[PDB]
Amino acid sequence: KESYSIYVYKVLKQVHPDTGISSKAMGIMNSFVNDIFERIAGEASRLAHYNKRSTITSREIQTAVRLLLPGELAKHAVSEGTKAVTKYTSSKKAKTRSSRAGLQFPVGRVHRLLRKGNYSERVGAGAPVYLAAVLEYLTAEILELAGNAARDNKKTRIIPRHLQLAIRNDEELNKLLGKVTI
Amino acid sequence: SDPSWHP
Repeated sequence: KESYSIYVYKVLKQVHPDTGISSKAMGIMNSFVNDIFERIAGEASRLAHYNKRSTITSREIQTAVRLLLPGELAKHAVSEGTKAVTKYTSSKKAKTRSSRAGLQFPVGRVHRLLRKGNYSERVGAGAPVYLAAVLEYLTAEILELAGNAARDNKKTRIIPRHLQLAIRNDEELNKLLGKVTI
Repeated sequence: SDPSWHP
């Protein structure tokens, strides 16, 4: 149960500059980023152990993303994963690893949460960049649709009803919530 | 009774 609120708010300003979000909405969003992080992290670890690797790389994040996410989300996630990893690899450094990856979401904390409790695998540098990029992309997608629902309701901020309606009304988000809340 | 999140 990491708080991603500040990073969610930054992504919300990127995609709906003039839209707010309610504290109950922000809680659901954090719950959602946690569930997604765990499901992808869990699957990547299993993939490495099954194929008896001693490390989680962006390859195992990539496979996990392709297994868990519906098709269009998976394609955009893979695109955003590879772009963030590539930016970071040729980055100018002298900045947060997130700033090198061109992301708002925190690479360090994703690194920390990929290692904690493992004891059977090391975490590559690309793996947490790829996964932060994917968390950022799926946040942007949810907030885009949630903010569109707030506008239809003539509201200036996102409330829980907007997240519910954006998820039920979008084929891929509705399908994804099957694997993620379990 | 659900106030806006601000940073």
